[PDB]
Amino acid sequence: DQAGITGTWYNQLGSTFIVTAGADGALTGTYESAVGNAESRYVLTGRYDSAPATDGSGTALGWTVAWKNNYRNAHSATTWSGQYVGGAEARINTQWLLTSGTTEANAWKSTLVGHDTFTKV
Amino acid sequence: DQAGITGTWYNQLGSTFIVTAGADGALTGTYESAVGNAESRYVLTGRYDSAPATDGSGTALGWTVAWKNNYRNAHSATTWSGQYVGGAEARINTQWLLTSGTTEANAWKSTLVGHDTFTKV
Amino acid sequence: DQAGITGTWYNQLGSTFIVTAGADGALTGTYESAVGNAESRYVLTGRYDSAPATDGSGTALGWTVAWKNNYRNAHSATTWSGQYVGGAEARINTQWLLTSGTTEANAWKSTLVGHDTFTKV
Amino acid sequence: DQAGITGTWYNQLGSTFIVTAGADGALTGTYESAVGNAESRYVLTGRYDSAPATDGSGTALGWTVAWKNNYRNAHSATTWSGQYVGGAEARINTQWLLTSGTTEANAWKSTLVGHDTFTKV
Repeated sequence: DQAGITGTWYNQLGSTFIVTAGADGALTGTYESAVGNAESRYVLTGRYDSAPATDGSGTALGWTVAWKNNYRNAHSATTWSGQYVGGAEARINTQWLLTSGTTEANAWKSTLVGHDTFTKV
Repeated sequence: DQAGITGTWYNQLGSTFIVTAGADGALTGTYESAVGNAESRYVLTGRYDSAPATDGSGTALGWTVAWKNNYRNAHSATTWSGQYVGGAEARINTQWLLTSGTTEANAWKSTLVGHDTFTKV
Repeated sequence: DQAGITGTWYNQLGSTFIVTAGADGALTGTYESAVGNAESRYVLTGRYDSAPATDGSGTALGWTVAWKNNYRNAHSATTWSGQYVGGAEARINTQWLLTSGTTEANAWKSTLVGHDTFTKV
Repeated sequence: DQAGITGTWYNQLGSTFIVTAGADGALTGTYESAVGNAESRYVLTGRYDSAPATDGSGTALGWTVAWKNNYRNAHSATTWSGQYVGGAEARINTQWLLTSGTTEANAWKSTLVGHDTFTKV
C-alpha cells in the first residue's frame, strides 16, 4: 500500500495531510490544520505496516506532529493511530491524542482525544 | 531538552524505548515491548517540541511504532502522545493508541488505549 | 433538553439506545449492541447537564453499560462520553471506553476506545 | 464484589469517590474532584459486572458524573471505565473521558482523556 497511502489527504475539518510512504514502513510529510493554534505546514513522521494481511483487513499506521514551525509554537503534539482502507473510496480512519506541555498541577488536563477520517477528495 | 530526552527509557511493563532527539524536533530509535505479539526491536519515529515553554511546563512529544520487524508482524501500530518532565526523577508521561488492521465488520474494536510512564532507571 | 434526549436512538453500527432523561440530570434505559459479545437489552444509567449553556453549545452527557444480562456476561463495561446536539438532525456525538476485567498480566490491553454517533432515525 | 466496591475511594489527585454497589449491578454515590471547575459533591451513577469471572480477572465497571450541582455548572460530563482489583491493596484502575458541551466549531476539542487510580486509603 505504498502507492495507496502516498499523496494528499483531507479530513472532515478541512485539514491537509501530505504523506510519502517508504518501502521500509516510513511515513514522512507535512500537516496543515484547519483548526486550533496552527498556521501553515508542520513536519510529520510516522510508520505503517509495509506487509499487511491479505484477508481483507486494513493497513495499520500512525504519525506524529509537534505543533512547532517557523510561524507558531502551541507546545503540544498530536499522534494519529489508525488504518488505511483501500478501494474506490480510499480512507484513513484514525483516532488521535493531542498532549500539551503542562505544569504538574495541570497534567490531568494535558490530553485531548478525537477521531479524524481522511479521504483523497 | 535534546540531551534530556536522548537515551534509553523503560516503562512500567519493562519495555525499552531507545531514542535520539534531533535539534530539528525529530525523534528516532527503537522500541522493544515486554508484552504482546512482539519480539526484539522495532523502528520508531516521532516529533517533540524543540523550543518548549520556560514557565515550568513539560515538553510535548509523540512517536509511532508499526509492529513489523524481521521476526514478527502484528499488523498494528501504537502511537504514544505525552510530555517529557525533566529533573532528578525525569519522566515521559504518555497515553497511547494501538490500532490493528481490521475488516470493516471488526473496525469498532480496532483500537486499544492505555498509559505508559517511562523512567531512566 | 429532557424532551430532546428522551427516546430511542440508533448508532452507525445499528445499536439501539433507549433512554429517559430525568429533570434531576439522570439517564436511565437500555442498550442493545448490534456487535460484539452481546444479545438483547442491557441496563444503562448515566447523567446529563440539565441546565446547559444558552450560547449554542451542545449538552454534555455520559452513560455506562455493564455487559451482563440474563443471556450473556462479557465481563466488560462501556462508558460513552459525549454531547447532545439538538435541531432538525438531532445527534448524540460520543467517544467511548470499553474495559474488560483482566488478569494483571493482561491489564495493558484491558481497554478499547471508539466513537459512536447516535441519531433519531 | 458488592462489599469490595462499596465505600469511599480516593484517587492520585485527592478526589473522593463515594459509591454503593447494588446486588443488581448498580453504582450510586457522589464524586468530589480535587481539581478543575468543581466544588463539593456531584451525583454519580454507573454499572459493574455483578457476576465476574473466577479466573483471577478484575471486575469491569464504569460511572458518570455531570459537573452540575447546586454550586457550579461546568457544562461537562466525565465517564470512568475500569476494573476493580480486590486484595490487601484493593484498587479501581480507570481511564476516563471528559466531554464539554461545545459549539460545532469547537467540537474537535470537546473531549479530554486521562487515567485515575483509586485506593481505599
